[PDB]
Amino acid sequence: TKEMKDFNQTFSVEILNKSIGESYNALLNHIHLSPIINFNYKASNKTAFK
Amino acid sequence: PQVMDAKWALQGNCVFLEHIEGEEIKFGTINAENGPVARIQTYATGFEY
Repeated sequence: TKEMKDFNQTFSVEILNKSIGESYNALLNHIHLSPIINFNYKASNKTAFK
Repeated sequence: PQVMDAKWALQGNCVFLEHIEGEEIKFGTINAENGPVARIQTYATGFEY
């Protein structure tokens, strides 16, 4: 609400943009690294601790 | 003209109500008023000599 932005001293659109940016960067990391993690690796790829 | 024509004009109506946290504001209303009508007569006199 306009009242929440206008009356609340600490609230601002800057923190909302900060949250958007943080979640966006985390989304990019997830999109571009979860295919690597969630893949069902065959025995050919996998290497034991040995 | 023989008889004049009434003036017309529109007017908006609104009242400022208290708007507590996130409620719906009630709209206003428009209305029109018209003026009166006036007319003009004729008069004449003369002489013969």
